[PDB]
Amino acid sequence: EYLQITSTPIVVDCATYVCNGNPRCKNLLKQYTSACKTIEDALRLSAHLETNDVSSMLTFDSNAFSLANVTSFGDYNLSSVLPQRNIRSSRIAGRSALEDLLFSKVVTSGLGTVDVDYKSCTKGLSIADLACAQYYNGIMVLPGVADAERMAMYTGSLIGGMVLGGLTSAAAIPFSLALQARLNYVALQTDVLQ
Amino acid sequence: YCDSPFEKLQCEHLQFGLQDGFYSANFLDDNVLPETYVALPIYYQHTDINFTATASFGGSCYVCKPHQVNISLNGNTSVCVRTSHFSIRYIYNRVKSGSPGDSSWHIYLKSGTCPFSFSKLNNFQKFKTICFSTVEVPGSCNFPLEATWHYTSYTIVGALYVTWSEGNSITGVPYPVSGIREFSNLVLNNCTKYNIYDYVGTGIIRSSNQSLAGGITYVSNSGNLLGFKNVSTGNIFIVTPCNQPDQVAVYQQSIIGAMTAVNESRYGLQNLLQLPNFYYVSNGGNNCTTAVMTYSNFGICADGSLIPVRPRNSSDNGISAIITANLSIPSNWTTSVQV
Amino acid sequence: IFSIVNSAPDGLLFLHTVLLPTDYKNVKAWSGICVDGIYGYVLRQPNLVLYSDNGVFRVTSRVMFQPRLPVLSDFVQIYNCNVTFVNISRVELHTVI
Amino acid sequence: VNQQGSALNHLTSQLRHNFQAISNSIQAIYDRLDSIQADQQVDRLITGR
Amino acid sequence: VNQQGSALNHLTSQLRHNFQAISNSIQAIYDRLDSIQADQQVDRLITGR
Ligand SMILES: *[C@@H]1O[C@H](CO)[C@@H](O[C@@H]2O[C@H](CO)[C@@H](O[C@@H]3O[C@H](CO[C@H]4O[C@H](CO)[C@@H](O)[C@H](O[C@H]5O[C@H](CO)[C@@H](O)[C@H](O)[C@@H]5O)[C@@H]4O)[C@@H](O)[C@H](O[C@H]4O[C@H](CO)[C@@H](O)[C@H](O)[C@@H]4O[C@H]4O[C@H](CO)[C@@H](O)[C@H](O)[C@@H]4O[C@H]4O[C@H](CO)[C@@H](O)[C@H](O)[C@@H]4O)[C@@H]3O)[C@H](O)[C@H]2NC(C)=O)[C@H](O)[C@H]1NC(C)=O
Ligand SMILES: *[C@@H]1O[C@H](CO)[C@@H](O[C@@H]2O[C@H](CO)[C@@H](O[C@@H]3O[C@H](CO[C@H]4O[C@H](CO)[C@@H](O)[C@H](O)[C@@H]4O)[C@@H](O)[C@H](O[C@H]4O[C@H](CO[C@H]5O[C@H](CO)[C@@H](O)[C@H](O)[C@@H]5O)[C@@H](O)[C@H](O[C@H]5O[C@H](CO)[C@@H](O)[C@H](O)[C@@H]5O)[C@@H]4O)[C@@H]3O)[C@H](O)[C@H]2NC(C)=O)[C@H](O)[C@H]1NC(C)=O
Ligand SMILES: *[C@@H]1O[C@H](CO)[C@@H](O[C@@H]2O[C@H](CO)[C@@H](O[C@@H]3O[C@H](CO[C@H]4O[C@H](CO)[C@@H](O)[C@H](O)[C@@H]4O)[C@@H](O)[C@H](O[C@H]4O[C@H](CO[C@H]5O[C@H](CO)[C@@H](O)[C@H](O)[C@@H]5O)[C@@H](O)[C@H](O[C@H]5O[C@H](CO)[C@@H](O)[C@H](O)[C@@H]5O)[C@@H]4O)[C@@H]3O)[C@H](O)[C@H]2NC(C)=O)[C@H](O)[C@H]1NC(C)=O
Ligand SMILES: *[C@@H]1O[C@H](CO)[C@@H](O[C@@H]2O[C@H](CO)[C@@H](O[C@@H]3O[C@H](CO[C@H]4O[C@H](CO)[C@@H](O)[C@H](O)[C@@H]4O)[C@@H](O)[C@H](O[C@H]4O[C@H](CO[C@H]5O[C@H](CO)[C@@H](O)[C@H](O)[C@@H]5O)[C@@H](O)[C@H](O[C@H]5O[C@H](CO)[C@@H](O)[C@H](O)[C@@H]5O)[C@@H]4O)[C@@H]3O)[C@H](O)[C@H]2NC(C)=O)[C@H](O)[C@H]1NC(C)=O
Ligand SMILES: *[C@@H]1O[C@H](CO)[C@@H](O[C@@H]2O[C@H](CO)[C@@H](O[C@@H]3O[C@H](CO[C@H]4O[C@H](CO[C@H]5O[C@H](CO)[C@@H](O)[C@H](O)[C@@H]5O)[C@@H](O)[C@H](O[C@H]5O[C@H](CO)[C@@H](O)[C@H](O)[C@@H]5O)[C@@H]4O)[C@@H](O)[C@H](O[C@H]4O[C@H](CO)[C@@H](O)[C@H](O)[C@@H]4O)[C@@H]3O)[C@H](O)[C@H]2NC(C)=O)[C@H](O)[C@H]1NC(C)=O
Ligand SMILES: *[C@@H]1O[C@H](CO)[C@@H](O[C@@H]2O[C@H](CO)[C@@H](O[C@@H]3O[C@H](CO[C@H]4O[C@H](CO[C@H]5O[C@H](CO)[C@@H](O)[C@H](O)[C@@H]5O)[C@@H](O)[C@H](O[C@H]5O[C@H](CO)[C@@H](O)[C@H](O)[C@@H]5O)[C@@H]4O)[C@@H](O)[C@H](O[C@H]4O[C@H](CO)[C@@H](O)[C@H](O)[C@@H]4O)[C@@H]3O)[C@H](O)[C@H]2NC(C)=O)[C@H](O)[C@H]1NC(C)=O
Ligand SMILES: *[C@@H]1O[C@H](CO)[C@@H](O[C@@H]2O[C@H](CO)[C@@H](O[C@@H]3O[C@H](CO[C@H]4O[C@H](CO[C@H]5O[C@H](CO)[C@@H](O)[C@H](O)[C@@H]5O)[C@@H](O)[C@H](O[C@H]5O[C@H](CO)[C@@H](O)[C@H](O)[C@@H]5O)[C@@H]4O)[C@@H](O)[C@H](O[C@H]4O[C@H](CO)[C@@H](O)[C@H](O)[C@@H]4O)[C@@H]3O)[C@H](O)[C@H]2NC(C)=O)[C@H](O)[C@H]1NC(C)=O
Ligand SMILES: *[C@@H]1O[C@H](CO)[C@@H](O[C@@H]2O[C@H](CO)[C@@H](O)[C@H](O)[C@H]2NC(C)=O)[C@H](O)[C@H]1NC(C)=O
Repeated sequence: EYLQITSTPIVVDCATYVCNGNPRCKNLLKQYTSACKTIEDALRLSAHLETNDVSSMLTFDSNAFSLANVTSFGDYNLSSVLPQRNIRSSRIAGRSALEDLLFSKVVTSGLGTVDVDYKSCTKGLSIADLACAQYYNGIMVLPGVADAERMAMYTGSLIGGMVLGGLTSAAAIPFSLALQARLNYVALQTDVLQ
Repeated sequence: YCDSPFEKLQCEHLQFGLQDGFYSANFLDDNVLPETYVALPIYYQHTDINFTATASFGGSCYVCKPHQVNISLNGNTSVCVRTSHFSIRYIYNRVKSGSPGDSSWHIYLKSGTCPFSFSKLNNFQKFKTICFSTVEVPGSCNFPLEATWHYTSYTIVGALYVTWSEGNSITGVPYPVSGIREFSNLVLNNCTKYNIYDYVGTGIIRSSNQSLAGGITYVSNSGNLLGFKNVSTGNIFIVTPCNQPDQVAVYQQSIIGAMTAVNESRYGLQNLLQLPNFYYVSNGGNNCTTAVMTYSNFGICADGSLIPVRPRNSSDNGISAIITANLSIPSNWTTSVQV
Repeated sequence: IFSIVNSAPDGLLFLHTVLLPTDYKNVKAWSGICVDGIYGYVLRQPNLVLYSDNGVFRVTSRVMFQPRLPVLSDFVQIYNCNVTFVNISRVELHTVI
Repeated sequence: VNQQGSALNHLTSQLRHNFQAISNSIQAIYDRLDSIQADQQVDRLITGR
Repeated sequence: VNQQGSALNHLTSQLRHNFQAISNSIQAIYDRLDSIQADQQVDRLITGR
């Protein structure tokens, strides 16, 4: 099942979109000084409110994170879900083995809403891209809060919480036993051998 | 006074004193720019048109009306163009009496009913036929003529009658360049005012080398140019505007930092970082350990330095399981209230 | 536990009341009693813990710590005795129940 | 993703429509008429945008 | 409360913008032109409002 939790923030510029950098519009927009003063803030207020709520749910745990390894899941081959550990960079955890297959499908075809870099739209030497074609009209796309790392620290702290039984400080019960406690909820198992 | 880098933000937003937060800033500058012109191939042919006006004064009263005024086009009463380029002027003769007694009288053209202006006809405006004249003919707009003594009392003296018809054959020229065989011009590497294949705007034109076959004009989906191509060769060119907006942060009636897109210093700030998708320019230290402002994925603190945002710590213990081991069961309790 | 309601500008303001643990206790749990190697007993309700400290057996909950004494009305017959049980003969069953 | 793309594609496409004026590019309006007559044309685009 | 206030503050502020007419006050329009010519002006404000 799929659910949507956030969208992309858009911040627009009044004086550039209204007219392309002519130094004569600004003598006429002064009479409309309250016309678009109420647009930039009306957008940036919601853009700021979104991050105060998205970042309030993405918690993180340290002990439960360390139990997300493939060696602590019995004989259930779940290795295509757990996050990848080493990327040879300054990242604690990267995308999982399944998220890459999802991102290979659609997001590469957006071309105008994801991880655009504005360091290249001001050097020429090539025909402007679609993303840089809108930056000349004042439309800017802010980066999101949930990057590749935080989503790999919040999800991994939930996947690793299943094997964390009610033992002492940091003991981990085998995963073959974590289902015996979730089956007695339905009906009491009266078979000695599993 | 609008001189200081911070005194301009107030001077731009029409406000005495500003709040705290992020503000948009893009300071334009009025100046004079060179002009470039590129058009489809055609030969060159020119003509010149004067517009003179002589006068005499002193009949019975001076400040009332001039004694006599003459209007003539090149000495004729009607002259028009069979050629492909033209340019028109306006000449007032002040050496009528030898001694320049015309110092008091000011004579100039007004704005008539035509949908253009006399002083902007020399620009790259395109028509089919014009046929100026100094006498009344049916179906023709006109420019009045005015005479005044030290700007006290105005009066109307004569007029200039002009006809036209929409077309794409006759083009005006600022001045008659002589010795050329195909009128063209191109200025590179800094801002100009181009007129390229019936496109008007501003920007910087640079050279490049790309392998593309097809059209000679690549426009965006909003009517703006992005690059054209010289027809007698294969080289193309790139056109970009030369004023990009920025984002300024204001805190305690001062500028803390900015997030520009140009790799250089900015409005009074010196240091320069390099974020994954833009540049950051500030002049603070790197020892701040606090936060006062928040943005997408980082927090600008009091002096300008950047500080990454950290997640929230929270630990939990899972459900108990049926096993012969040592368990932990809560013993003492306390209460709390949430809203 | 409970909640309280109060009014506000065109809306309501709730006041929840919850509990939070402070101290924990360590318990030596078990998993059932196997008498004479073949007959076995387990707790019927899946929310009870059978444990024994220094020779005495008691039954408590899993959410709070409310010890009491075990009674025969809490055990069912789970025959064939998984190995990790308590070894005890039927002549001495009264010392645990 | 398609719905997100289409919203911006529609916004950036309304600069082509010149309103009841001479043209949709302001540098052309200020290149033909004088200063006293271009102010009645520029505002027609300003109000639409 | 801020959002509720801003909506009315925006609605009451659109009476200032005169459309393609002489002025933004109808009494001024009827004070200058005659009856046969002010009807082509008043409707330009009526349709906008
Ligand atoms: C209606 O008329 C239209 C106008 O003419 C016409 O569209 C045009 O179609 C031609 C097809 O011939 C396009 O030609 C370009 O040719 C480039 C040169 O390479 C090819 O052409 C040579 C001569 O024909 C061949 O000899 C050559 O083979 C040689 O080279 C090979 C490689 O070196 C070598 O392996 C061979 O052995 C041999 O030695 C080769 O066949 C070519 O580079 C160019 O590439 C386009 O396609 C590539 C793949 O998609 C892209 O990587 C490249 O960037 C170009 O794609 C762009 O344009 C596409 C169509 O518009 C878009 O779908 C792409 O996304 C991309 O658009 C981006 O870039 C644009 C600027 O380029 C930009 O404006 C966009 O916004 C976007 O950012 C291409 O094949 C010619 O380019 C077409 N015109 C335009 C304007 O694109 C159309 O076909 C006619 N309609 C019908 C029904 O016929
Ligand atoms: C489009 O336009 C852009 C710019 O507008 C072009 O970019 C420039 O292209 C020039 C070449 O056309 C580049 O010139 C290089 O100059 C180097 C020496 O310069 C140094 O010294 C001078 C003083 O003498 C100094 O002023 C300067 O600053 C430098 O310090 C040359 O060494 C170099 O040639 C080298 O490479 C070529 C082939 O290059 C191959 O590999 C490239 C990647 O490395 C690849 O991009 C190429 O396409 C190509 O596949 C090679 O032939 C040279 O010598 C070999 O052959 C000899 C035998 O003849 C053999 O003895 C030797 O051992 C080598 O095997 C040499 O290795 C360049 O000529 C200039 O630097 C570029 N500018 C920039 C900013 O990049 C661009 O080329 C144009 N075209 C395209 C398609 O983009
Ligand atoms: C945004 O813009 C900023 C600029 O504001 C960019 O930052 C600079 O980026 C440069 C390239 O990325 C950095 O490297 C410098 O490059 C200079 C130019 O060389 C290039 O261009 C020439 C053509 O002009 C080309 O031929 C060449 O191949 C390069 O491509 C270099 O001059 C400069 O050298 C500096 O340092 C040396 C000594 O450095 C050595 O010794 C140091 C200890 O002293 C040691 O720490 C170093 O690691 C190194 O081992 C110095 O000799 C140079 O010249 C000085 O001395 C001579 C006399 O000796 C004197 O005549 C001269 O005037 C100088 O005083 C020179 O100082 C670098 O290699 C550069 O470091 C960046 N600048 C800063 C402040 O970080 C930025 O890259 C841009 N961003 C983007 C994305 O493009
Ligand atoms: C469930 O709970 C019950 C009770 O609630 C647990 O029963 C208790 O389990 C404890 C184990 O943690 C027992 O403590 C051990 O006591 C040993 C001594 O007992 C002997 O003597 C008594 C009489 O006094 C006698 O009755 C008994 O039968 C024995 O003969 C200690 O030796 C032992 O210490 C061991 O562990 C420490 C740990 O030190 C650090 O090192 C760890 C890494 O190895 C580190 O991870 C730890 O965190 C810790 O910081 C170690 O230092 C000791 O080393 C000594 O000995 C070596 C030689 O072996 C020597 O070289 C070195 O210098 C030291 O001198 C040693 O290895 C325990 O403290 C306790 O007695 C039990 N009590 C009861 C009533 O049963 C039960 O275990 C729990 N079950 C589970 C699964 O958790
Ligand atoms: C789930 O749990 C598993 C648990 O196994 C975990 O996998 C382990 O992950 C850790 C990551 O921390 C790995 O630890 C790494 O070890 C590297 C050392 O191994 C390399 O170097 C060996 C030679 O080093 C010897 O000699 C030097 C002196 O030169 C000495 O200091 C060393 O201590 C050591 O004695 C080399 O033999 C070895 O090659 C083995 O493997 C190959 C196949 O790959 C095989 O062909 C060989 O025959 C040999 O068996 C290997 O090349 C170490 O480099 C690395 O980082 C250290 O060094 C850097 C500097 O480079 C330091 O900055 C850093 O702090 C470290 O000190 C790291 O410590 C461990 O190897 C994994 N084990 C296994 C079995 O995979 C998973 O990650 C867990 N999963 C999740 C999701 O968490
Ligand atoms: C704006 O345009 C107007 C229109 O052109 C222009 O007015 C001309 O101004 C020039 C300036 O000098 C005049 O040029 C002179 O012309 C003399 C010939 O004049 C003829 O007409 C005389 C009568 O005309 C007046 O009276 C009638 C009413 O009767 C009135 O409607 C007219 O408007 C005008 O006011 C007439 O008397 C005269 O007769 C002379 O010549 C005959 C021989 O032909 C002789 O027999 C007579 O006895 C008498 O002498 C003639 O018929 C001309 O003589 C004069 O010559 C000068 O130069 C010579 C050297 O070559 C000198 O030796 C001599 O002394 C003179 O200085 C001169 O050329 C022209 O006549 C005006 N046009 C008209 C229609 O009158 C304005 O100037 C323009 N505005 C400005 C600022 O310049
Ligand atoms: C990054 O940021 C951090 C923090 O922002 C920064 O740490 C600062 O470092 C600078 C320079 O190293 C410190 O400035 C110096 O402070 C010296 C004294 O500080 C120590 O002593 C304090 C008490 O001393 C007073 O009282 C005693 C009697 O009790 C008396 O004898 C002394 O003379 C003096 O009057 C002590 O409270 C303080 O501890 C701080 O930190 C702890 C936590 O570690 C905290 O719990 C405390 O409450 C307190 O905040 C500290 O241990 C001072 O002597 C020295 O003076 C020099 O300069 C003057 C000119 O100004 C000269 O005249 C003089 O001769 C000396 O040359 C100087 O002022 C500053 O105090 C630190 N700030 C903090 C908060 O610790 C790092 O340096 C930054 N950079 C890096 C790379 O980390
Ligand atoms: C004022 O004086 C002027 C000339 O002194 C009179 O008008 C002109 O008189 C000259 C005489 O040489 C004629 O050639 C012109 O044709 C006259 N001009 C006009 C327009 O008739 C004028 O009549 C005098 N009286 C006034 C102006 O009331």
